[PDB]
Amino acid sequence: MRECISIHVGQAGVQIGNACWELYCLEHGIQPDGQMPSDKTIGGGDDSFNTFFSETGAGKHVPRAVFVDLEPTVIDEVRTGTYRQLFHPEQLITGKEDAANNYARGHYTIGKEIIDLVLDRIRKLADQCTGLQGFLVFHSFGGGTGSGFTSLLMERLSVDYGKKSKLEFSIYPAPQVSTAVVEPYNSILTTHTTLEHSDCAFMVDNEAIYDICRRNLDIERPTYTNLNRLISQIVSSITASLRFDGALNVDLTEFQTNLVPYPRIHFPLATYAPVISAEKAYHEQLSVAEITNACFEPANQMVKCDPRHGKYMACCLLYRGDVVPKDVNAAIATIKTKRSIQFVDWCPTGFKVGINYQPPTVVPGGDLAKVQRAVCMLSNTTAIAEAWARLDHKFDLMYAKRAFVHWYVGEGMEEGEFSEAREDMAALEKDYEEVGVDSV
Amino acid sequence: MREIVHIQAGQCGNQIGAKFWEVISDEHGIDPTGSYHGDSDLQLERINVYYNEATGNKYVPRAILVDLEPGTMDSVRSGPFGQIFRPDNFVFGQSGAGNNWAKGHYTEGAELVDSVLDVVRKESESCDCLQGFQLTHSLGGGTGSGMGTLLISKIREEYPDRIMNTFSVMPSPKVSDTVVEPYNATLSVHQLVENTDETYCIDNEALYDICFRTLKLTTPTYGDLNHLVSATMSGVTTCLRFPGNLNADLRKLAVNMVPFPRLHFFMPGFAPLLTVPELTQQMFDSKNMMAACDPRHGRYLTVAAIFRGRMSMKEVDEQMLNVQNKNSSYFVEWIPNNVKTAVCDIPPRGLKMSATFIGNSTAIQELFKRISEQFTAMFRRKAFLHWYTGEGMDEMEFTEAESNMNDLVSEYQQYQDATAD
Amino acid sequence: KREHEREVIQKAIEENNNFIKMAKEKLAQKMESNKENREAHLAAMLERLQEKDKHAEEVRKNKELKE
Ligand SMILES: Nc1nc2c(ncn2[C@@H]2O[C@H](COP(=O)(O)OP(=O)(O)OP(=O)(O)O)[C@@H](O)[C@H]2O)c(=O)[nH]1
Ligand SMILES: Nc1nc2c(ncn2[C@@H]2O[C@H](COP(=O)(O)OP(=O)(O)O)[C@@H](O)[C@H]2O)c(=O)[nH]1
Ligand SMILES: [Ca+2]
Ligand SMILES: [Mg+2]
Ligand SMILES: [Mg+2]
Repeated sequence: MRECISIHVGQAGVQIGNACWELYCLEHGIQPDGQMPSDKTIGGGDDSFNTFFSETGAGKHVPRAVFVDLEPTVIDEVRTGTYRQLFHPEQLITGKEDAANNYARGHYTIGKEIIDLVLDRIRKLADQCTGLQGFLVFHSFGGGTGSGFTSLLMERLSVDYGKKSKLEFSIYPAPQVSTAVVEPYNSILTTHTTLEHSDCAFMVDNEAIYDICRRNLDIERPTYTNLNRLISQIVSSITASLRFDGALNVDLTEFQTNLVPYPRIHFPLATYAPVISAEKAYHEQLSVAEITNACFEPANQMVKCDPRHGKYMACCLLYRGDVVPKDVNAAIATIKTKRSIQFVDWCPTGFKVGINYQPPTVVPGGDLAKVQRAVCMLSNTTAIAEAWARLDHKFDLMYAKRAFVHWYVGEGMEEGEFSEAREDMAALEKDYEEVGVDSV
Repeated sequence: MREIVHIQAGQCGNQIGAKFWEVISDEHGIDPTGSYHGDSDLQLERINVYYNEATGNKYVPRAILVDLEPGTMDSVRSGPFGQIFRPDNFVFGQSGAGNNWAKGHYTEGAELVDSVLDVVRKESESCDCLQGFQLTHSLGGGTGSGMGTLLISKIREEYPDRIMNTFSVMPSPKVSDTVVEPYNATLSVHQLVENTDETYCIDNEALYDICFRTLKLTTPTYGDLNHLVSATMSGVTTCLRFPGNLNADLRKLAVNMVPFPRLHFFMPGFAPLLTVPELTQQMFDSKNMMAACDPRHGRYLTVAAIFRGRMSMKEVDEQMLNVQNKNSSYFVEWIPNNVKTAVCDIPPRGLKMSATFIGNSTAIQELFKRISEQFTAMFRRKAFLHWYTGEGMDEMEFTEAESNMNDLVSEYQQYQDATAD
Repeated sequence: KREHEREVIQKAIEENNNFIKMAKEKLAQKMESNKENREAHLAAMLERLQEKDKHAEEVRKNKELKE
């Protein structure tokens, strides 16, 4: 009951899915062949981890996941990789030629050739659910598939699954590791098209994660493997309430009630701690007070923005590991003085706390050290609009000369779709200003 | 995976195309008998982009050799790797174009164009996922210039949703074969503007100047010029031939390099001709450009840079970021993050480190001004027009192609002077 | 109170049904408008090359005029 289906779209979404499902297996004790020796109910059950893993008669625990990419290169690595036995072939869907960094090809030209097959496979996962809760969609903003095909899919999911909840883990583009010059275009187009079809979207700025790896893990030039393993820790913290259970385990939908005050204001800011190397972890243990304090350091945010320049509409602390409420309340009491945390006047100022006792784990051989306690903060701050603003400014620079627009128009799009999408962003920026203004 | 069909037409086309297939077969470890004898699995990961696999695990280049006279293609079949080519892919003419565009585009070439299309159709019909077409030719001759541009248009009719990529050779009086070369080039440039997605401008003036000023020769042969072309053609296709994320196929390269459809003529550059800073600085130097243009006389719309070899990829990021900041005024502001950097751990033969520069600069107008000035000085007197009007052409086709080229230069100047803020 | 309770649940049903309906028709209009647009661009491209072949025929017939 309360199953969640994960959908990984494009290279970024697929490769992040690999990190998450590898980490899930390590957290739950699932082997690469899907066997789970601790699970005494063979062939089924309603344990908390069954929200993400179905069970076969032979005792294999199968991710409730679909991988989709318009090119086979990336998913072929899943097919021949370490966890190849974890998935059935029907969950790994590949095209022939990709969207070539073009939203129009991901949403229209190439996308319409595979959308029905993808929905058919999603439907086969939903039919195995006793009470499907919703979807988690992993994708990039910048890719032609991560943007164009995700928009088409979210639109089709609204039709085939009503207002069933759809959550996003979206990769915000950064020049340090970017693929295409037209990434601002694909980002605005998909944010506009998906806006009314997404209940909640956790953005991840590749530059934020990139700088966290350089600074905290001492990686000269981080790779996608470095970034995705860190990203998987945030995703694990967010879904741990669904996958695990406990007396102080607060469900994510309960946080979601506090995080989304208006339908369009559904982009929470994520901050994770501690991210430390094995060398530093060998020296010092980080307390509840220390990792909580790190949640309000802007260097630990998933998205580059200045929360001091905005106002808070929600603040959630998701703890995992060796953590008890007495420590949390004391640490929050400290933070509520040394740090100035301004709320909008129409919202209560308390912090919502959840604790998952299952200790965090790391991929063996990785760079993240295994710590005894971690925390993920989910806050709704108007400051996250700064990320939209930077992206909108790059869009405006290119669109003023219509640079590269012919690649989109040649695939059937119109200039109106660009201006309509940009206006939605301007209205969203205006929305974030309005919510932060004090009442009369 | 993603197959590219290669076509070479005329003297210059089949010559540089031969060296290209010689170089990359050496890089992928393929002998003249079409057998693999390499050490790295990266040589075969994307080998099918340029090669077919036949009986006995032989790798045959997906190349079609075209010419209106057999003399040039005969020495190709007799040269090294002449056995590696499919003998049926040789399409042979017996008349020649006489270095005349009208003969290549309308008369001699049009009689042979159908037989080329049949061979191209067979290579494309057995492709898992065709990328498009890669042409090597010259613009100053008759076959490669006239029939090449004709072959482009006829292929576009049958594959309108495929990428058309060409390696065009620009004529200069420093290595001039004939005197009517400004006529053939202007007519061909008019065709390349409308029917190709991306064109690498291989300027013989820049080749000779390098083979004279930098590499001291005074008497540079075609082999020394083509040696620069092979290293350049090997560099600009490294992203297509090895496992890479940036500009891995023709359409992604065109999407990231071409901001406006007509402005698709690139400035190739190569270095060296010892360290990552030195390698980066030479790569942007005007004296390392394979086109006779100075980028400090224009603006960069888009740039792609490929570092080959083993080096500090962190030092590469710091050096490519340093040159963008120090030379900020030479990059258009209204295109953010318009310089991409690729790294391939496999160096070319004979070099521990190399760098390949592909720039879309408005300074390319200097090359088009040079060809147009030689055209008008020759067209002001209606010189040698009987070669073309004898083949049925009208003076309208000459004046249009010239008017088309003058519009291209003014389009580059329009975006050179365009600002934001 | 019972009548209002049925009004609320039927309004919730009507809201979800209408959201699905609008989404389904906005998508069908987008895909059809895009398909026609792309076919029009390809048709205009191939027609432009069709003129190239007609002008090439004009050139060959013009040369054919020897006498
Ligand atoms: N964090 C992270 N970002 C990635 C990863 N892979 C790609 N990206 C980002 O995704 C953006 C490019 O989109 P991709 O996901 O690679 O492309 P795609 O979805 O496959 O779309 P097409 O290739 O055009 O068909 C760039 O901003 C990359 O930095 C990844 O593994 N991890
Ligand atoms: N770089 C280079 N240029 C060449 C080569 N062969 C011919 N050219 C140039 O091509 C122009 C003449 O074109 P040509 O090859 O004779 O055309 P074709 O006879 O129709 O094949 C001249 O301006 C030459 O400078 C070559 O092998 N290398
Ligand atoms: Ca069980
Ligand atoms: Mg991709
Ligand atoms: Mg010649």
